[PDB]
Amino acid sequence: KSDKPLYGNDRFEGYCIDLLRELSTILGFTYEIRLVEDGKYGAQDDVNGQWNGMVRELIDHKADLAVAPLAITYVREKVIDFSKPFMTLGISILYRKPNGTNPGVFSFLNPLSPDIWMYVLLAYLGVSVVLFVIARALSTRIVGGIWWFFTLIIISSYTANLAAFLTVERMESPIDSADDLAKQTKIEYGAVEDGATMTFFKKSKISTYDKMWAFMSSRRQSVLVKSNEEGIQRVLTSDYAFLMESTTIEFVTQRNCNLTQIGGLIDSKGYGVGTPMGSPYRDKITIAILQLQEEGKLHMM
Amino acid sequence: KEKWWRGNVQNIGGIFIVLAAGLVLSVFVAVGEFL
Amino acid sequence: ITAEREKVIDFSKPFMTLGISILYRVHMGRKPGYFSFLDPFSPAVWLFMLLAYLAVSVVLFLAARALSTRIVSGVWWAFTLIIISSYTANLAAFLTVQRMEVPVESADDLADQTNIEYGTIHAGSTMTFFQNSRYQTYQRMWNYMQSKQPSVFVKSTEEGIARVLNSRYAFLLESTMNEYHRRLNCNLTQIGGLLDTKGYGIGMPLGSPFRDEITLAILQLQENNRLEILKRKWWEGGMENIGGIFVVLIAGLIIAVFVAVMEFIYK
Amino acid sequence: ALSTRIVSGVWWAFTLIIISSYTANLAAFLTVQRMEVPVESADDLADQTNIEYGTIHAGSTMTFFQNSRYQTYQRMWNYMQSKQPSVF
Repeated sequence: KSDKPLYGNDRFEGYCIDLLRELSTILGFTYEIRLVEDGKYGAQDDVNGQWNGMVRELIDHKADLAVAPLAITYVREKVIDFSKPFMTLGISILYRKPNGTNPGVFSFLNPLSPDIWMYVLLAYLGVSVVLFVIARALSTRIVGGIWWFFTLIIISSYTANLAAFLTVERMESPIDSADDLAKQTKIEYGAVEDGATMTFFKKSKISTYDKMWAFMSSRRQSVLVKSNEEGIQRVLTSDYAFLMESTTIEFVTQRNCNLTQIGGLIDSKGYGVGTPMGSPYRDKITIAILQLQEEGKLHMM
Repeated sequence: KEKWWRGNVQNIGGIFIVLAAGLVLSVFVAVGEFL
Repeated sequence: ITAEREKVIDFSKPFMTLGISILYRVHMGRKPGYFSFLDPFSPAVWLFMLLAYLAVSVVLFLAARALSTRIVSGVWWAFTLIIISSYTANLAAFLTVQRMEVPVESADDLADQTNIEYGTIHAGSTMTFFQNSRYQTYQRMWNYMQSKQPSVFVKSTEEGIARVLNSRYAFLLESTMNEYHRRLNCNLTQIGGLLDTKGYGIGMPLGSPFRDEITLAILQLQENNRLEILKRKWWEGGMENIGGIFVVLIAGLIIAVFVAVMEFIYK
Repeated sequence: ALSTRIVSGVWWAFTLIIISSYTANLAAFLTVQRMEVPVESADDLADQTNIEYGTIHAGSTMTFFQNSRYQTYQRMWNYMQSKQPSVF
């Protein structure tokens, strides 16, 4: 998108355009681009038996090469030939960053470890008891001295530590593990229903994911979300942590800095360039792509 | 050029002196009152 | 399954997904207490301060012979205001610094380090994909690996774990090995993200009749979650710092009980 | 009086926490005041948020920042293309 009108090899830009440019440069090919017909990335159109979309077109051998965010799944590669993966995507958890005022009536007595304040109250009682035992002077002067030193070192330390909290803002607050967003329930382990992450949390059998399936299916009308942008909304407003795809998680988590990642990839999958089943250019593009990832240009891109 | 060139007690002492001066002046003024 | 390896025999899709990540020692906290009471000031200053309290006692006992005393009480108040204010400053310094430092780091931050020591298993694949670099951070890391000449290219992988757990010499190992020797001994720490990528996995022969079917079944075990289950199975697995003051408190209480003995005897 | 003694005690606690926290908070504002590096380096100027890297548009400065290969300068050209609403 720009001001002037153009088309074709100028009509697209971003990641996959640069990937296609470098791939046809080192491959020596003619990048005749075309957007998808049905628009969807597509799937095996299971009711109608066929594949739909980009899988249909490469299944129809119309285009030569499919260079996009397509994901090499074990149903999907039964009708095409995909390479080794361009990037390595996964399901991962997006939550709000530590917001800010996490106040409370503890924040007065926050910056000391609470056992010290408990023993401090104990020592106030004890020093007063020793003063009561002084009633059998230099005793009074020396207990005033030592007790004065004691509260001096406490109050000076507490000031220093409260200074260190108001200039070190290391929040690090929320739950950060897949099991962490599993086991608690004050967070809302939500997702985008009827898609990738819905499947790979649903169909799996890992235990942490099993409890995730429980907390998903319990509030299925409430906690499941419709669109990926709707998931961005539900993690913006409420405490609805979303479980979305890793590339979208990154491309939002360098967009609007209040949202943030939590934990690594739950599962893994391989997105990357694929072609019609039997295409001789496939392993050629594979050698190219592995050279590109060894080049650093893929990571650079 | 980047590659082959770019490699890899008395502080508060003062205020202590102020306390000394004060104590000197004190001895002096006290002897003064005595006289 | 990498570039020049791809040309001879044909590898499948990847089994797991590797990575070049830094294994570092965990920061062992800080130096602990107790007797971190007088820690913020120089020791001789605390000694001369106790001498000054004695000096104030001498000044008052010589004033035992009142405005002349009022002004020395004034100087004493000025002195303890400045010294406890300076105390709170230095303890603010030590706590703000010892919470200020980012103990973990990013990759280029690991390049910028001083006490940390980068390095890989000596003259190998990690040394390869840090050798022929073009990313200037990774390039300068290779420069420092060739530069800090003493022991950066440590030889063996178990010796890599040795140089990690023993001294502040970080290893830069393949992420599968960082998983194994991280979750096998919880003292280590996975510094950084994943500085590259590669996919290890089953490789069949030169263009042979079995790349297709084997890779099909490998993905079939990759998305029916059995590969992850197998992965987890055979792979996976202030306060007393200021405490001292309470000790000084009890000590003074005992000294005062000795003063009590003295007084009762005087009686 | 002991009934007065307790309320004097808690008044003392309240004013001690107030004074101590306020000295901490003024310490915080002053330490972050002096903590910021107002001047910067090259890649620091690349990392900025409130500063806007620019050039006399479509010129020799744009040339020797256009064909860069040093990744700091390269990312600077990326930001020169990126935040185009103001730059150049």
